[PDB]
Parts: sequence; C-alpha cells; structure tokens
Amino acid sequence: SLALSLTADQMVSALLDAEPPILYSEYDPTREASMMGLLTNLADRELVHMINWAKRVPGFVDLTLHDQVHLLECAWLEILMIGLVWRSMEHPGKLLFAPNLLLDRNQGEGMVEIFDMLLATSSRFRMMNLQGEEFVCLKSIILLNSGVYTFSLEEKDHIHRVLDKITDTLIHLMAKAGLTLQQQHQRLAQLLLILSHIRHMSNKGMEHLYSMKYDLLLEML
Amino acid sequence: LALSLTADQMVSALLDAEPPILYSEYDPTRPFSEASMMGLLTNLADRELVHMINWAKRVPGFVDLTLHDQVHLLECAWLEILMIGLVWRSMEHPGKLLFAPNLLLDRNQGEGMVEIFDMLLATSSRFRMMNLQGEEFVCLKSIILLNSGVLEEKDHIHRVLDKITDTLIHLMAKAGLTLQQQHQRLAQLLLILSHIRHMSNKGMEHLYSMVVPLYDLLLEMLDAHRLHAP
Ligand SMILES: Oc1ccc(C(=C(Cl)Cl)c2ccc(O)cc2)cc1
Ligand SMILES: Oc1ccc(C(=C(Cl)Cl)c2ccc(O)cc2)cc1
Repeated sequence: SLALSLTADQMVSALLDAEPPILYSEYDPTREASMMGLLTNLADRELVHMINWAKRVPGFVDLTLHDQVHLLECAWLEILMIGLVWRSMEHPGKLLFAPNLLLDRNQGEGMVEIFDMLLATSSRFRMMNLQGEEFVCLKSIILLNSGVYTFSLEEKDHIHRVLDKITDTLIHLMAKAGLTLQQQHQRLAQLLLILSHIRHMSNKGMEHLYSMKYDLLLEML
Repeated sequence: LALSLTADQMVSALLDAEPPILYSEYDPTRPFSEASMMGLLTNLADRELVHMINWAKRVPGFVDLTLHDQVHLLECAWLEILMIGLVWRSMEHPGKLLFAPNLLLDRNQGEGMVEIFDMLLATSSRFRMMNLQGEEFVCLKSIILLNSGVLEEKDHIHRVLDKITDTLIHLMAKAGLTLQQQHQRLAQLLLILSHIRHMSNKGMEHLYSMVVPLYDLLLEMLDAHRLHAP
C-alpha cells in the first residue's frame, strides 16, 4: 500500500489523473418517462467510468473485493450527485447533467425537491470558490466513508488511515492557497458538512428511484 | 450576543443548555410487541422533543433566526438529534442501546428496526473507539441542528457554525493534540455526521410507513409570546 506514503501533491495528482470524462446525453431530437430515461441512461454510462475511477483512488484496491463492492454500492448516487453539482457550479439556477442536458428547476415528478437541494449545493460550492483539487478529495471521501459504518477489522483501519491522508491533503491545499490556520479548519469543516447534505440528497434520491422499477460491479473490480 | 463568544464560553453555554435524561413510561409490559415498543419509544421521543426545543433555543444563534427557519431546522434535525443522544448514552454499554436508564435494549430485542439498531450500535462503538468527549458531543449536536437545513441567515448560520468549529479545534488544542491530529479528529467527527443523517433518513422511513406532534409543539414553544408553553 504505497497509498499511505503518498504526499499531498501525489494524492492530488493521482486523483486529478483518475477523473472520469464528462459524458453527453444521448442525442435524438425526436422524443418525463422520456426525461427520466435520459437521466437513467446517462447514469448507467457514468457508472462504468465511476467503477474504474474508484480503482484508482489510492488505497481502494488494497481492500478486499467484498468491501470494494460494498463501498461503491453505498456511494454511487452520492458520487453521481457531487459530480453533477460540480458541473452546475458555473451555471446559477441550472443543473448540468450533461453539456447537452442543462435543466432549470422549471423543467424539474417527485424530482422537484431533489433539484432544489442539488441547486442549493451547487450555489454553496459556488460561493465557497470550491477548487477542482478539493472536489476530487471530497469525492474520494464519499467513496471511502460511504459504508464504513456497516460492511476484517483491519479493513476498517486502512480506510480510516487513507481518510486521514485525504484530510491532510485538503489542509495542505488550503495552506498553499495561503489560508490562515483558523481559515483552514473552518473551510475543512464547511466542506465536510456539505457531505451530510449530499448523503441526505442521495437517500431522498434513492427512495424516488424506488417509485419506479451489482453484477457489472464485481465484474470490473 | 452569540457571535461574540470565546471558545470557553461557547462550550459552557452548550453544557449548561443540555437537556435532561428521561425515563421511559413505566408500563413495563414485557415482552414487547411491535406496537408496544414503538408505542413506548414514541412516547419517550415525544417527551424528549419538548426538552429538545428548549435546548435549541439556548444554542447560540438559534433564536436569531426567523420563526420559519427555526421550525425548518428542527423539522430537519429532530430525529438526528435524538439519535446522537441515544448513541452518546449507549456508549459505555457495548451491544446495548440505552434509550433510557430503565429501557436498555440489545440487538436481540429489536422489526425493520434491526437494521437501524445495528447502525446505532456501530456509531456508538465508533464514539467509544475515538474516545468522544462530552465537550465535543455538545458541539456536534449543535452542528447537527444548524446544519440540518441551512436568505440572510444562511450566512448567520454559517458564522455560528464557524465559531463552533473554532471551539472544537480549541478543545483539541487544549487537550494537547498536535495540529495534524486536530485536523484529523475534526474530520473524523464531522464524517460521522453523514452516517447520522443516513440513520435518520432510514428511521424516518420506518416511521412514516406506519406519531410525534412536531409541528404543533414548535408552534406552542417557538412562540416568543408564550411564557409557559406547550
Ligand atoms: O450525473 C448524474 C446523473 C443522474 C442523476 C440522477 C438524479 Cl439527480 Cl435522481 C439520477 C441517477 C440515476 C437514475 O436512474 C436517474 C437519475 C444524478 C447525477
Ligand atoms: O432518544 C431516542 C428516542 C427514540 C428514538 C427512536 C428510534 Cl431509534 Cl426509531 C424513535 C423516535 C421517534 C419515534 O416515534 C419512535 C422511535 C431515538 C432516540
């Protein structure tokens, strides 16, 4: 596990380098059972990239296959959502699901509360001046903190140590950016508190998906 | 004045404001059925709710918010608040959930509840494993309240949240932790809050598929005009 020996810069470079691409919504001019189909199809494609992203998250492959599957199983929607919020950040009042799918709230059945929360997190990130380097650290934290409470025991400890490294990385990014010590802790806290909003958003999102109606996962890991 | 508090004054304010520990109704009718246990828990929850509202009003910055925002924060946080309290109480009772000194329950006593209990016990164990301190607990609880549903007081709320962060840090420094340990523990603590949110959503899921008089209580007790509510 060279992962516990990574420096702040190495962790960032690894994470930046592992970023999935921004995918496009399926193009077909003729055509919300259709609108949800657009989002589900984007989601499925995004999932493939996410799983291979997860394998490049330092310390992730050191885990057993059982736990890798479980972490991804708990965090996938949270991860999809934070990506979405990151993409929408420079489009106030709009959610950028894809470059060719930029929806306002007016265009958002039980998705309305979801969108408003997503939009609010987007603006929150906007006024915090969230940086790409910080964003990838956060995304990684979601992956690892997803189902750690729930699930070798040593396995839990490895996760915890890597989380500590990501915390150090975040702090280092802020110090370099010239934040004072006090400012560093406050912003660390602000970022992490937004993670609970993300979890909330995911839970509500995961119980609307059930108002409708694994293999591929173990396959790739 | 709220935003003018030192760390030390902030922590003693929160400690002074702590609600009491309540006892479950003494209808000990055991063994429990689903109806009887939920009946008992709900009655406990309802009585705690009263004390929670009083507590909230003493959290620095809370009464600064509009009535609508006070109600919203409590609506969003109340179950998270009850659950963190339970986790704190159960901390020195491994394998058990101390809902009340007279209502100790283990996993083999909880039934969609089982999953929720398992989550509560895991968190409780996590608290123990990182040696969570009373001063830290009260900070986290206030953060849960102010972060549950956080347009001029979105900024006022964030100012108070910052002061609470400064207080948690200050407590860790006083304790003698290095700066690196401070940052790391702060992170570990706040990351737990995402799990508490999760357990709360799952709990609210179990409840609503089956209660507490939240809206009316807030109306009675958040009424600045009422002197002896509810
Ligand atoms: O990049 C994203 C793609 C879809 C979504 C969905 C939301 Cl906000 Cl509900 C979504 C995910 C899975 C689905 O089957 C439908 C929508 C979120 C982010
Ligand atoms: O101090 C507590 C009391 C009850 C509970 C409940 C759980 Cl764990 Cl589900 C609870 C809350 C509201 C209810 O109507 C029933 C149970 C949690 C903490």
